[PDB]
Amino acid sequence: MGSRSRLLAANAAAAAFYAQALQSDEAAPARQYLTERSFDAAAARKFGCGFAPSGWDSLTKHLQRKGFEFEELEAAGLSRQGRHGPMDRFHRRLLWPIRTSAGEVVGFGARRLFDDDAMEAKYVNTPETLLYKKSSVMFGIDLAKRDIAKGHQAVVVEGYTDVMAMHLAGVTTAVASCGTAFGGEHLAMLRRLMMDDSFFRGELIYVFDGDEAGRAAALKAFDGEQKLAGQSFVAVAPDGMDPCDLRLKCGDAALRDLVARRTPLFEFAIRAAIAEMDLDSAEGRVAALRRCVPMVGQIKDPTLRDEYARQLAGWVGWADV
Amino acid sequence: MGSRSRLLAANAAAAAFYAQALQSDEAAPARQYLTERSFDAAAARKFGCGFAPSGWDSLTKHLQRKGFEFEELEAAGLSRQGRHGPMDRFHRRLLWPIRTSAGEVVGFGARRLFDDDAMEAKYVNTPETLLYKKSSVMFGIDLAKRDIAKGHQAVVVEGYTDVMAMHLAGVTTAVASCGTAFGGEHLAMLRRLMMDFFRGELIYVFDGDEAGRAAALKAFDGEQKLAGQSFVAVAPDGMDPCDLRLKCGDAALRDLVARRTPLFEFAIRAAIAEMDLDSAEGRVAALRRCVPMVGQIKDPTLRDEYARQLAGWVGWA
DNA sequence: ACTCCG
DNA sequence: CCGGAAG
Repeated sequence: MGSRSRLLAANAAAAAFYAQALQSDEAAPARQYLTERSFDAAAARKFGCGFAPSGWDSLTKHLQRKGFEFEELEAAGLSRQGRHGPMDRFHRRLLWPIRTSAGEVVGFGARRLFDDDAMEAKYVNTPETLLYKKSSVMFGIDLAKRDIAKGHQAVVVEGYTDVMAMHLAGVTTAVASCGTAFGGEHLAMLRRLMMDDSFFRGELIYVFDGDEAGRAAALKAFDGEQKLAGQSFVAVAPDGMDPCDLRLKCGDAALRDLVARRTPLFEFAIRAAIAEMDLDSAEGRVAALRRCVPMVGQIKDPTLRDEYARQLAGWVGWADV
Repeated sequence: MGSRSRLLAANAAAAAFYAQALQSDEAAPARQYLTERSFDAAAARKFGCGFAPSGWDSLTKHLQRKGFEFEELEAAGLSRQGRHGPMDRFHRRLLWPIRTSAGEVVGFGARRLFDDDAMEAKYVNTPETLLYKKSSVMFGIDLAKRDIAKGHQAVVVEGYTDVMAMHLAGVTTAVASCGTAFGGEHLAMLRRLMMDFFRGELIYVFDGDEAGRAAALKAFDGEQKLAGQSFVAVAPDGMDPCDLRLKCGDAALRDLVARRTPLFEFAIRAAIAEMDLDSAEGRVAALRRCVPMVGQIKDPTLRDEYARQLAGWVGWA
């Protein structure tokens, strides 16, 4: 009673219930959200997509009949303390079940679909429980687990629909931060899977939406450098778009090649600084070096710093590229 | 009395005596030898180079005066009992001290300088003492210990003079298996240093000759998952790292190490080099001989990488 | 493997 | 009245 093995059965029973409810009459805008961005019902079923019904306690009552006591459901982040009996957490929202590496269901990410929705946020997730650890949790991990270790690659993307779009386009290494910013436990988790024989060898690709978001991620490459900055990479979609919207406009090939034709994390940052530079005659040419040999100076890896110093003169214009 | 700290004291005092002896009259061939390949006195002082004097027992007496019993000096591998009294191990030679990673002298490596030298062998070493362990001992480790950990790169030259050259040229990760060839306990030490950050390269540097390919047929056989992180640089023909610095310069050695071939790539393209490859009949025979090699690669992702490139290496098939 | 020159 | 290498 009220232990991991029980609570994972509740979330599994809930996943089934929410996946059942996706096919109802009132779940029309939920299915339309998916098909609007090229996600058919077979894709929705692969990622466990679901709908949260509109009533007070449509889930709580369903699980209470299946045998689950309320205190277990409260602990699993499905039901909650109400006035006239217990009530549900999620209402009138498109759901994505969030699984572990093992494929055990730990929580849900719920998207808004209605203007009269009482909940403010565009996305809301399961609260902190014994099962659901926001800071370590990642969407897509159950599917990607084997492909990231085999391939020695991981593609980090922003949202839920970005992970679906990547997986359907062949990029099965794709995962998402899921509720908050990408962080240390997420890296630690991903890094552990790519390890072989007590050595890390793979590559760590970060996809971004718009340009400044990625420039505002490359900046922080130099912040600590304890991470695998040498094995980190950046991919930015053509001016404006993100992986989901890129798939609609230009098809599954554009995603495969966005990942393929990427840039190293330090390179992207350095060249971003040269991009915003005058570079005509010697005036702005020296102003480039002035500003971004400090950037090279900050690189702690001497093998890697020597490589960027070699190429620095060429990129600004004073040497042959 | 014959303890570990006693034998360290004896060896350090011996390295001091031998270093003083290098500035003497009879040590002129040793001073020339070093300076003849661009190692000045400042370099010689950095690595602690020294001359073993000519007589029967100049060191042995010198240490006995300082306090050291003969029994300790025999355990330290410095002296040995002759019939008319104690006598030195080394005579009339250029010595390099060999140290622990901390910087403590455990033994000595000694080169022949004269045609009338007692010992005809090219290099003498200290025997298996309580400190000196041939299988784990490495010249240049004291100087590189830090830099291989920071840089995540270890460079394995052959000779004593190659370690010297590399370090003066800026390759401060260079190291050398003195006495014996490079081995298991050396790898296990260098692998350890580079862990404490995850990854780590490991570059081997041979002369421009068949020595590299023979030590290399041994690239496939064992599981050896450090073979992904192994690399092989090789200079212009005939030249060790010491000779390369004489001809070309300090920049040539840096770039030799920086322009390195991976161990599997080196092994494949070595077999490609000894093949017809001009006619279309020649390309097929090459492709036939060196897919078994790509098949011997146990790692599947690494195997497929080398298969892709194989079409290119064999003159576009 | 027991019996010439630094 | 040597120690290494000769064999």
